[PDB]
Amino acid sequence: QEQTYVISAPKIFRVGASENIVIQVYGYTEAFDATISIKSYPDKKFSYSSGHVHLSSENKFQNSAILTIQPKQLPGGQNPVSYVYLEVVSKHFSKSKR
Amino acid sequence: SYQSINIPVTQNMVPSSRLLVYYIVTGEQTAELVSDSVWLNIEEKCGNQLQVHLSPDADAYSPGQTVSLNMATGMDSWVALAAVDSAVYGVQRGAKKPLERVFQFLEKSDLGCGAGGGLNNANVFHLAGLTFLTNANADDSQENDEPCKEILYFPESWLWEVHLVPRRKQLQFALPDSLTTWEIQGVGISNTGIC
Amino acid sequence: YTCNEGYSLIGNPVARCGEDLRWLVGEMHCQKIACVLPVLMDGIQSHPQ
Amino acid sequence: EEIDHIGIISFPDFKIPSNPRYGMWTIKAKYKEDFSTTGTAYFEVKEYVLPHFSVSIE
Amino acid sequence: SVAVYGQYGGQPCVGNAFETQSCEPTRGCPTEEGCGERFRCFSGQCISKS
Repeated sequence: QEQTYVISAPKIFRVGASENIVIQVYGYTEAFDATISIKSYPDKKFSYSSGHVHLSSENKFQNSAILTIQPKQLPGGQNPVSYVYLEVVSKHFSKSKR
Repeated sequence: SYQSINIPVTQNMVPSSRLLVYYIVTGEQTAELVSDSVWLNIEEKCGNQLQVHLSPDADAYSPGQTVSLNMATGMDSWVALAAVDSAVYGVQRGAKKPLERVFQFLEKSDLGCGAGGGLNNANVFHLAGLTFLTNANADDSQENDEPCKEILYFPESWLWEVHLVPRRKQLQFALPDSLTTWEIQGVGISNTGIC
Repeated sequence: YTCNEGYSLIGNPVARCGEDLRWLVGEMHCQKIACVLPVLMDGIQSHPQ
Repeated sequence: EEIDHIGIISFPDFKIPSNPRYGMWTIKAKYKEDFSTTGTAYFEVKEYVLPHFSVSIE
Repeated sequence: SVAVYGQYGGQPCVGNAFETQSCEPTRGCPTEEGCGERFRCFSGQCISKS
């Protein structure tokens, strides 16, 4: 289990806030790219924001995306959105958390 | 041994910032995320460094005296001004100045609680106000948003206005006829924030 | 979007690159941040015009 | 309601009603459409005359 | 593959059925997920902490 990652994020996303999401990976030497994405929940269909991030020893395999949830893109109405998927996708891993 | 965190405490850090340090160690075969954090108390300071003063400085003025006022700033700014008589606050025992607590109120935005540390990596991140996705055998789903609450002419008012200060401005105006200490207070605003 | 100095953006500030490969825009417009002489009863003269 | 252009929302002057209930009034502020962001302030309405001097009891 | 199966005591095909080449990979090696809140057995299997 040498190849590993951490994506770290605010405990709670503020709507309309510009939120800076940072990623570190370990046990990698070939430079590779990942995308960190904010997607509708549970269906993951609509994407509120996405950030391509490149990882290399040139970055010491560290980077961040600035991602935001513009308030009109939420469906709104009587039931406001309580939860949203944060996602990361790469050649090596894919994960999402509510 | 490791490079220290040698960094400028830039203006964005005021009034408070939190430092979290972390690594993953692969162990023999199983990774572990190791982290620690500390609350860093920062000097309360404005980004505009805005200052306001009476250019004809005097210990006391006479009623109706014409005066000049200067607003000076490190950058171009809006400023609101207002004047209020001190007997007004004298009316109510324990009256509050409306711009009191502004930094402590801004601090209520901070998602963390406690001064740092934690029972665990997950606990460290949660108390730091973060969450994390990792395969390194830890998850923040162990914890929840508990209510953590640990401790770390004779007008009454005039000059109620807003002005642009293109780095500098000068105003000229007449005092009222009342006798008192007038408290003149103002708030600078720009894309650099409040002062 | 953001409007020039002395302006502000009205409507939804946001545009999106749609799957049509073209910009959707939020019906937005830049209002100038200024007053104007209102419809006075008799067009009364303004001295610092 | 008022529209901000500066960060400084100079609302119209609120005329106190012609017969108020005396005591602690409250002002609440919200962004109209899309945020909670609820601000609050209090003010007291009373028949009073300004004190002519402070008494401080220590 | 075998083109003709040996039969009735005829000789089996000699040598290996496979060969290997080095490449430059187009695809990344998938990483393990962790155990998260689950206990991790040394092999990497996960079980309930209970």
